[PDB]
Amino acid sequence: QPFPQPELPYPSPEDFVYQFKGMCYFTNGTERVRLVSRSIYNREEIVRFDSDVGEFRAVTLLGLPAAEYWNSQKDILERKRAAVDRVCRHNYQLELRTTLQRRVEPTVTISPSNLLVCSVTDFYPAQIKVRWFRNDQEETAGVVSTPLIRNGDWTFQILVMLEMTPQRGDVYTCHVEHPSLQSPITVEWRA
Amino acid sequence: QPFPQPELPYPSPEDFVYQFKGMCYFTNGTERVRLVSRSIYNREEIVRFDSDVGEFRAVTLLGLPAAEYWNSQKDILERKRAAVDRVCRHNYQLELRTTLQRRVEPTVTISPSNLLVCSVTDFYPAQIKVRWFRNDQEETAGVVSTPLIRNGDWTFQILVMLEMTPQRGDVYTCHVEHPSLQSPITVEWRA
Amino acid sequence: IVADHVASYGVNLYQSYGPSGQYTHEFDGDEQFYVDLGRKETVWCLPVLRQFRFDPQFALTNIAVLKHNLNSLIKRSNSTAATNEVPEVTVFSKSPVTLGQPNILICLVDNIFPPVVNITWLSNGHSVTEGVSETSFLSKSDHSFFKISYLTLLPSAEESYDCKVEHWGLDKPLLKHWEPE
Amino acid sequence: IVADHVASYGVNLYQSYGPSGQYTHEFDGDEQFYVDLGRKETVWCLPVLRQFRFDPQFALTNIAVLKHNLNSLIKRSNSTAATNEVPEVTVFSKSPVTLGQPNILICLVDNIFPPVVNITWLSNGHSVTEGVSETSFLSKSDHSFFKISYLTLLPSAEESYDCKVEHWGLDKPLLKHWEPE
Ligand SMILES: *[C@@H]1O[C@H](CO)[C@@H](O)[C@H](O)[C@H]1NC(C)=O
Repeated sequence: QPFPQPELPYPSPEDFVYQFKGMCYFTNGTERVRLVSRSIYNREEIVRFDSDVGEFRAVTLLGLPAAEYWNSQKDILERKRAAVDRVCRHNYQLELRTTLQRRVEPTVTISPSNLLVCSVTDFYPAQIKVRWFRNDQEETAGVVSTPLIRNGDWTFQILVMLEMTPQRGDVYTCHVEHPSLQSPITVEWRA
Repeated sequence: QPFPQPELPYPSPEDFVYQFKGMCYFTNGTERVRLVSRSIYNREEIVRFDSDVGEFRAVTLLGLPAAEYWNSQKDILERKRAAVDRVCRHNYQLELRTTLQRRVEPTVTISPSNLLVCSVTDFYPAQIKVRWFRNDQEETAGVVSTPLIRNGDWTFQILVMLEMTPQRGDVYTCHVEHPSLQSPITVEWRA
Repeated sequence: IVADHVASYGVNLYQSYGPSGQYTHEFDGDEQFYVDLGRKETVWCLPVLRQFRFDPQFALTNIAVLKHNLNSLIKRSNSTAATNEVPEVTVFSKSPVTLGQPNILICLVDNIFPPVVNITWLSNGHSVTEGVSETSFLSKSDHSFFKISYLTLLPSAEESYDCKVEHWGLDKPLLKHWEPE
Repeated sequence: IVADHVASYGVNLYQSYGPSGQYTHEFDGDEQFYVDLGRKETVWCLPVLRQFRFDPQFALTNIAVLKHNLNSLIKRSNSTAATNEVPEVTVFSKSPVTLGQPNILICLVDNIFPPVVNITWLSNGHSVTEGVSETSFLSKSDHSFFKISYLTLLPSAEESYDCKVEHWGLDKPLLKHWEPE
């Protein structure tokens, strides 16, 4: 007797590709750092070095000859095992001085589209919190937000829409919190 | 001075689709249960009910009229909030008697291909651990394993290959651990 | 979302092409049952589950709701049609190949969208009918589908097979070959 | 893989078609710089990063290793060529649209494989030359790519635009329309 959920009614050229990715994963600053170098044929990862395992491992049969040769050279292995510090942790020190220092305050604009669009644009980093208010009560049921949008120029944007029915004296507020802001930005809209 | 990682040298009809998914997520038995019902237009989820949030929320603008209309019906909201027990937890009791009891012991086979293939086939559930041994030392550098393979008939399989050079008196062992097994399965291979 | 177990109670599908619908329940990525909408009957995939009853009328009524909702969204979206994706096909045997031992060839068709596909088997250039079966369309978290077809066989040195996949995302039918080796 | 930050030091790409190569570094999904392989110079995407030096010879030497490895894998894989995927195109403005205020149209081309694409802009149905720029190929965890093209514009009631995408996964060039409204 499984109980199910109901739905409710609505109101050519040939190409051969090779990739190598020297990736670093950071959690809690440099406390937890993981290095994963990936060798990829077309879209198939064939061999990788994961600093958590400490040796080359073939991901598919295509990568096995590479993994054996590289693992046979202990000089190569020792330099790969040190790369989590020599590359990842070393480069993170540069990021702390640059990319992780980058603070671009968002521009907050409200424009009608019974639908209010609060545009939160040109901000960095990604962490953001946007809320809608009708007077003193937060609006959530009639709110739809886009996902975080990556512009590709080291800025993000996000659009938060609110369906509303204006009354006399109604004040709608878009509330934005961002790490670059000393205090949250609030923008009001009146009919 | 960012330090990079080096790579090492190698040795027509038109179709409109609608989906509704009444999903249940279980952690630690039924202690932590989360219900997410998803309404999808083509491949874009437009509205969902997440029991962690407790109300209908539009994921895209297309879902906003549905989310508002459904949220306006407090009777529907009451029964939706109860669905974690009426649907998810209720059905989990059925799974405890059936799917969660299913134990199919794996079949372990070794066959040469200088490449040894240990096939671990027709097992359930998914949890599995396979190891290779040449004589009594574990082999890892020359090992390549496929991902877990879903057969679709409620069994899994996994193939673990080992590169080797056969010699008399050498014994290769494939070691398999599975929740259905009281003791690990060991299969030997000799040239 | 991270969980020890994930279930769909259930996967509901309706599309304008046909039109056609599908109702299934899934637990940990495997099909528990489907409802034959035409014959109005629940078909259990797992034998231990046959001890249960599931009213096939629930699937029919739910799919009717999906049909109504689809018509509204077709208009509201200004007739935004589905995009044909390129399916990924893999053929492999259920068990290691031993000549003379009954086996099953498995044709996995992944990244299916929209869920309309033809999966057939060829043996020495001829279509095979006996010993062929397939799953329903199985859901994916990115809302595409995958589907698995099976061909029972007795592996021999002179028999080779092909899984033939026709999909709107492929200009020509895709053939993935398999040999007993 | 879950992490507070993810970086690629770096993304190395080489493909037979052309032949062509690419070297970039990425931090949290954005391009830090690319190396112009032809001119042998590092082109920083972020002004604050210009305080650093990166030897462009590393990219040339690395890509040369990729070229050697690619030739070996082409033979060993039995000339297994790349599969053309269907790219997903989305057009949106960088800032809210205000008539008469200079803005930037952004064309996101996702699910690119292989990394060979033509992204061009149309204004009132004719090709645009001035004000067009684009990122490099940006990596994805499934080893496809995405690429972003930019068009500067002055939003007005009498100009409408299209992002035109040419890819082998598309039988016809894909046009995604955008209007100021
Ligand atoms: C890109 O444009 C060039 C010249 O217009 C053309 O030769 C080439 O085939 C195009 N590439 C694709 C992938 O369409």
